Amino acid sequence: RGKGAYQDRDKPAQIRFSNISAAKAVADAIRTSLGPKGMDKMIQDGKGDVTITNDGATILKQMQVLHPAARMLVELSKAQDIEAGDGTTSVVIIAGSLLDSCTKLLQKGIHPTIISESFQKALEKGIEILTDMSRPVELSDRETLLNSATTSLNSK
Amino acid sequence: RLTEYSRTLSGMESYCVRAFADAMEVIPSTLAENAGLNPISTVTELRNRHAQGEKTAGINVRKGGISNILEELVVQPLLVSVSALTLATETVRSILKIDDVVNT
Amino acid sequence: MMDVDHQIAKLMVELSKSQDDEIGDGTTGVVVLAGALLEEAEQLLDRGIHPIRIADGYEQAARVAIEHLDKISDSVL
Amino acid sequence: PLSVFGDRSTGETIRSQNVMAAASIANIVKSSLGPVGLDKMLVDDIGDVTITNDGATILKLLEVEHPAAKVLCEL
Amino acid sequence: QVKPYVEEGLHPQIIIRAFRTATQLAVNKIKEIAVTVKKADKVEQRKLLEKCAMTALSSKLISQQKAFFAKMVVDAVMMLDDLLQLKMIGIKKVQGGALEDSQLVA
Amino acid sequence: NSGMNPIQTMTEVRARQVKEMNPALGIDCLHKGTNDMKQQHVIETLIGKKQQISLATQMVRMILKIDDIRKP
Amino acid sequence: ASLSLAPVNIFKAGADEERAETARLTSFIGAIAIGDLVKSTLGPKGMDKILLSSGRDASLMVTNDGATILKNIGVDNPAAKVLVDMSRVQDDEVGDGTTSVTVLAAELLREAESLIAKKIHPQTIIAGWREATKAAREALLSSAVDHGSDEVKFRQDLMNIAGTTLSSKLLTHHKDHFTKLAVEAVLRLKGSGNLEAIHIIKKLGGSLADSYLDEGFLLDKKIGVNQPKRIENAKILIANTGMDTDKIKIFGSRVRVDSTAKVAEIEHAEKEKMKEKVERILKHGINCFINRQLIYNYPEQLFGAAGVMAIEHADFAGVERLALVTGGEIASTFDHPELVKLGSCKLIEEVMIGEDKLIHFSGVALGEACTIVLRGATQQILDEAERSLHDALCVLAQTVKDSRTVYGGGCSEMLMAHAVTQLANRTPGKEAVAMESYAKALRMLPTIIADNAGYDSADLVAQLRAAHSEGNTTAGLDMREGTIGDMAILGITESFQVKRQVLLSAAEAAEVILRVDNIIKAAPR
Amino acid sequence: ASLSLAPVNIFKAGADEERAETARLTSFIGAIAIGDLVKSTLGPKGMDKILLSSGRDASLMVTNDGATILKNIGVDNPAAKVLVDMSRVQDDEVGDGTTSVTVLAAELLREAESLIAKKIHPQTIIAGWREATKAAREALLSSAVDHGSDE
Ligand SMILES: Nc1ncnc2c1ncn2[C@@H]1O[C@H](COP(=O)(O)OP(=O)(O)O)[C@@H](O)[C@H]1O
Ligand SMILES: Nc1ncnc2c1ncn2[C@@H]1O[C@H](COP(=O)(O)OP(=O)(O)O)[C@@H](O)[C@H]1O
Ligand SMILES: Nc1ncnc2c1ncn2[C@@H]1O[C@H](COP(=O)(O)OP(=O)(O)O)[C@@H](O)[C@H]1O
Ligand SMILES: [Mg+2]
Ligand SMILES: [Mg+2]
Ligand SMILES: [Mg+2]
Ligand SMILES: [Mg+2]
Repeated sequence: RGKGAYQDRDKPAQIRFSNISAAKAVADAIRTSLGPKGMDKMIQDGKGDVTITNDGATILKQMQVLHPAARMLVELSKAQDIEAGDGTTSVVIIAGSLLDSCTKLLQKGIHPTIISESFQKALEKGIEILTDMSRPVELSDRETLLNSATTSLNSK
Repeated sequence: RLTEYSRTLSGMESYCVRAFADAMEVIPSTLAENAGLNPISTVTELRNRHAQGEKTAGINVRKGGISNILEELVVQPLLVSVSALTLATETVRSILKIDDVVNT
Repeated sequence: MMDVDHQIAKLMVELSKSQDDEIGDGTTGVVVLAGALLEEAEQLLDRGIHPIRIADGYEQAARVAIEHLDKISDSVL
Repeated sequence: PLSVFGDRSTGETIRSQNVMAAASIANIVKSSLGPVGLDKMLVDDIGDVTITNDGATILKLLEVEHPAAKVLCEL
Repeated sequence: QVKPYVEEGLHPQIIIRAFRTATQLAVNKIKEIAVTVKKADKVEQRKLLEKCAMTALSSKLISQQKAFFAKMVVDAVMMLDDLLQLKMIGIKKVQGGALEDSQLVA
Repeated sequence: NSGMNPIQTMTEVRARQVKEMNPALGIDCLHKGTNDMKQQHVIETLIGKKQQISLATQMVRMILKIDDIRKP
Repeated sequence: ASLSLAPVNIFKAGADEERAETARLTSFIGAIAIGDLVKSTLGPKGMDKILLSSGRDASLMVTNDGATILKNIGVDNPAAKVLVDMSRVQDDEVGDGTTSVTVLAAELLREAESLIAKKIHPQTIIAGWREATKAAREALLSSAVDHGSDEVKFRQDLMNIAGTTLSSKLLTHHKDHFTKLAVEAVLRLKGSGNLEAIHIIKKLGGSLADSYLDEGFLLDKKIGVNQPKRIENAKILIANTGMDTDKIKIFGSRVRVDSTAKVAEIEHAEKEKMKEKVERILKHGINCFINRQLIYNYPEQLFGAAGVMAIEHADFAGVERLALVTGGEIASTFDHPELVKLGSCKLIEEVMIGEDKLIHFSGVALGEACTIVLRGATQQILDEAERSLHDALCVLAQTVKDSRTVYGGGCSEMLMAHAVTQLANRTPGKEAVAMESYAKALRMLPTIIADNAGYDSADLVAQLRAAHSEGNTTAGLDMREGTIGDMAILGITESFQVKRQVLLSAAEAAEVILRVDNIIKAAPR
Repeated sequence: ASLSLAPVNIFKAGADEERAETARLTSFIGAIAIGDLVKSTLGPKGMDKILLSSGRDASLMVTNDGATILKNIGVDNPAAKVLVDMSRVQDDEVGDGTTSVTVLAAELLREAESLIAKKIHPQTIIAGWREATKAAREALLSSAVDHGSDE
C-alpha cells in the first residue's frame, strides 16, 4: 500500500489515553471492595457526614471524581444498580479492565472503531456462553432463594 | 471460551477479542486477591479446571483454595452477570467514540 | 537538555547518558526498551507478582537474548 | 490519576489512625474507672465548669473530629 | 513487646534487668552453638568467605551477580596484608556498561 | 514511524523469520521493496545491542526495586 | 488616519477597534477555529466530543451534534458568534446539517482569506460567490428526485434517509432498529408535523438495543388512592378544570356571618358544590378521568367511590398528547355531556420500567402521538441517543412535508462543485477564481468526510470529480470499504431541504462575514 | 500518553512541552510571521522599515536590509530564531539575498503546512523537496553564463 494516511492530530490519542487512565484508576480504587473478603471504605463529604460502605455505586457516587470518564463510570454503576441492584463493583472493574486492554490495542495501531465492533461481537458471544451456563430456577425452590440472598450478603 | 473464539477469528478483531478475554480474567484475579491466595496460580488453576470441563469450579475462600462452589452455595442470578457485561461493553463502546474534550 | 523534576525521569536521562558514554549510538533505543519493559511490568504487577520476581525474569530473558545475539552475530573485516 | 478532590489513606495507615483515635478516646476516660477512680473538670471555653465521672457526659461535652472516636462517643 | 507491660505500670528496672539477662543468655548461646572449623584449610576458608559474602550480598540490586561479586570481594580482601585497611581497596565508579563489565584490578 | 501498520507488519516479519530461518528480516522503513536487511546493508554493532539490552534491564530492575519516595 | 492610531484618543477606556487587515485576520481566525473544532465529528466515521462545563454543577455532555457543540462554548470572537448563530438557526429550521453548514462556511472563509492574500477585492469575491451559489442551487434543484406518489418507494426513501441521518451518531451501532423505530414514530403522526406529539422517555439502565416505540402511550403520573389500577375498554375524559379548593372567581367575595354555625353551613355548601361538579363529570359515563391540574382529596375519594381512575397533574403537553393519542376533547365545562368527545383505548394499566412505575395506554383509538422509551448505560448515552433521535425525527418530518430527496455521501457536493466549475470556466476576471474557490470548498466537504474515516481522501475526491465530469451524476463515497459507488443503489439519501438550507446558509454567512472590514468593540461591562 | 498530559507531572516549574499539533502550529506561525514581516521590502519597489530600540539609547535606524531587520528584533519563536540565524549566515556568506532566502523559507514552510493539512507525512515532503532542490540547482547551474574572459 505504502505510507498511508498520516495522523496529524495526536490529540485524540491523548484524550483516549487520559480517559482510559481515569477509568483504570477508578477500578483500582474500587478493586479492594470485591468478594466475601473485601473491606469497606470510609468517605467524608464536604460536611462532617461519614459513610462506611461496601456498595460500589455508593462509593462511586459518594466521592466526587471530577473526570469525565470517572463520571461516566459512576453513571454506569448507577445504571447497573437500577437494572440489577448488585454487581455494581464488578461492572465498573470490568469496564476499567476493558479500557486498560484498549490501551495496548490502540498502541498496537488499531483504530478505535474495529475495537468497538470486536467488543460487540465478544459481548454477544459472552452472552451466549453465560446463557449456556445458566440453570433454570423456579420461585417455589426456597433453598436457591436463600443461597442467592446469602451470597449477596456474603460481602457486606 | 472467548480466547477460543478469538482463535477462531483473524485480523485485528482476533487481537481485540483476545484482549477482551484477558480483561474478563481480571475479576477472578481480584477474587483470588484480597483473600491471601496467590492470584496467578489460582487463576491458572481456575482456567485449567474449566478447560477440563468443570463449569462450576470457582474460588473457595472457606478452604483457601479451588473447589466446586455449587456445593458451597455460592450462586447469583443470571441477570447480574449478563447486565454487568452488557452495560460495561456499551459504556466502553461509548467511551471509545470520543476524541476531544471542550471546556464550556 | 530536558528539564525534568521526576526522579525516574532523571534515571532515564542518566541511562541515555550512560549508553552514549559506553557506545555512542542507541541512546534512543534504550529509553524505548526500558519504557516497554516497565509498561509490561505494570500489567504483570496488576496480577499479583512480586516486582523482584519480574526483575529476575527480565534478567533471565536478557541473558537469553544476549546469548542469541552472540549466536546470530556476523563478523566484518 | 484518581483525580478525587480530597485526601486518601489506604492500608495499614488508616487502620493505625483509627486505632490511635480509639485509643486516645479510651485513654481520656481510663482514669475515671473504679472506686479509686477520680473525677474530671471540664471547662466550656467561656467559664462554665463541669465536674463529672460519668463517661457519657465526658464524651458528650468533648468536641471530637475523628470518625472512629465519634463512633466510640455515640457508643 | 514490652509496651503492654509498661501500660499496667510495671517498674522499668524490672524490664531492664530482664533484657540484660536475656541478652547475656542469647549471646552465650550464640557463642556456644556457632559452627567453627578448626582445620585451617585454605580452600575451605575461601569457600566459607565466598558463602558469607554471597549471603551478605543476596539482598541488594547486584544479587543477580552475587556469586561473581562475592568472588571479587574475597579475592580483593585476601590480598590485603595484615590490617585489612579499607583505604587499600580502591572503588572506582565509571558510568556505562553492565555489572558484568565491572572488574577487579590486581 | 514509517506509516506502516505496526502489528500487521511485525506479525508478518515474525512469521517470515519463523518459517524461513533468517534472522536478517526486519522492517522496511525506507520502502526499498525487500524485508531482508542483508541486501539493504542495515548493519549494527553487536556491542551496541548488548549494551542496550543490559542497561535497559539493569535500570528496569532498579526502578522495580524502589518502593518508597520521600520528597520534601 | 485611524481612530486608534491618532495623536488624540477617541474612545473610552477598554474600547478599541481593528482596521481592515486586523479585522479580517481576527474574523478568519475565529471562523477557521470554529470550523476545525466542529469538524472531525462529520460523516459516518466522525467521533464525539466531551463538553465539560466549568460551572458550579459541572454538567457533563458527550455529544456529536454540531449545534450543541457550538452552543455550549464560551465564544468571544464575533465572527465565531456569527457562525454559532448560523448553526443554531440551521438546527431550528431543520434537524440536520449543522456541522455541514458550519464546515462549509469555514472552508469558504478560508478560501476568501487565500483570495484576499492574492490581492482580490472582497466585493469581487462576493459577486463570484453569489453567481456560484445561484448555479449550485439550480444544479441541486435539477438533481432532486421525488418519490412521494409511490407509497412503498416513499417508505423506502424514509428508511434510507433515517439510516443516513443516524449513521454518524452513536445509534449507528443499532442503526437498523433505530431507523425502523424513527420511521414508525414519524409515520404514526399521520402527516402532522408537531414533534411535541412524540415523547422521548429516558430511563437509565438496560442496553441501547432495549429501546422501543410503545404500541400505545405511556404516562409518568400517578393514580388516586382508592381508584382502580387497571381498566378495560376505557372511556377517557380529558379535562383542564381546577378541582382543588375551587373558588368562585369573584375575587371580592367573602363569607361574612355572625355565627360559626353559618360558617359550617357555608363549608358544607362548598363541599356540596364540589360533589355536584364531580357528579356532572361522572354523568358523561367515563371510566378514566385525566385532569391537567391538581386533584384534591375530596374529588379523589369521590372518584374512588365511583370506581373511576383520576390521573392528576398531567401538564399541557400531557393533556395535548393524550387528546392526540385517544381522540378526547380537553373540556373545562360539563353542562353538555353530548357536546364532548371521550377518548377510547382498549386497556389502561401500570407497567414496571426500570425502578419506576408508569401508566400504559394500550390499544389507543387514534394513536397520533408516540412515546419512545430510551434505555442506556449512562446518562450521557441517554442524552446523546435522545439528541440523535430528535435529529432523525426532524429530518423525517421535513421529508414527509417535502418529499424531494437528494443523494448523500458527497454526491450532492460533487455535483454542485461540478456545476460551479462549469460556470466558472466561461467567466472572465477574478470572479472565475472566486467561483473556483467556492468549488474548492464544496469539494473540501466530502474531503473532510473521507479524512474522518482515514481513507485516501485526495484519491477518492479525484475519482469522484472525474466520475461527475464524465457524466456519472449519482457517484458518491462508499464507506463500507472506502471506495466510490452508486448512491442510488447503496441507499444513501438526504432531504433536499437540508442540503439546500446548508448551502444557502453557509453562503449567506460567508458573504456577511466577508463584507466586514472593521471590528469596533465597546468597553466590556 | 504524553509528557505534559499525564496524571503525574514530569517537569520543573515553568518548563513546557508542545506535541505534534502545537509544535507544528507554533513553528509555522513563527516562520510565516517572519516571512511576512521581512517581505514587502523585496524587489525594486520594496519599502523600508523603522527599528525603534526600547533600551536606554533608543537607537533609531531605517533599513531595507532583511538581515538587519531580523537581527534587531526580540524573537521568542524558535523557528523564527532558525530563520534569523539563516539570514545572518546568508549575509555572512554573501552580501545579498538576505530577504530572498527568508521569504523562500517562509513560503516553503507555508506549503509544508498545507501539505501536512492534506495528510502527507513530513518525511515524504522532505524527500520530495530534496529531489526538487537537486533539480532546481542543476537547472540554475546549467543556466549560468560566464563572461570572465572578456574584460
Ligand atoms: N462465599 C463466596 N465465595 C466465593 N465468591 C463469592 C462468595 N460470595 C460472593 N462471591 C463473589 O464475589 C463477587 C463480588 O460480589 P460483591 O463483593 O458483593 O460485590 P458486587 O455484588 O457489587 O459484585 C461476586 O461476583 C461473587 O461471585
Ligand atoms: N452511510 C453514509 N455514507 C456516506 N456518507 C454519509 C453516510 N451517512 C452520512 N453521510 C454524510 O455525512 C454528512 C454529515 O452528516 P451528519 O454528521 O450525520 O450530520 P450533519 O449533516 O449535521 O453533519 C452528510 O452530509 C452525509 O452526506
Ligand atoms: N531592476 C530590477 N528588475 C527586476 N527585479 C529586480 C531588480 N532589482 C532587483 N530585483 C529583484 O529583487 C529581489 C530582491 O533583492 P533585494 O530586495 O535587493 O535584496 P535581497 O536580494 O536580499 O532580497 C532580487 O531577487 C532581484 O531579483
Ligand atoms: Mg453482591
Ligand atoms: Mg543510531
Ligand atoms: Mg446528521
Ligand atoms: Mg538584494
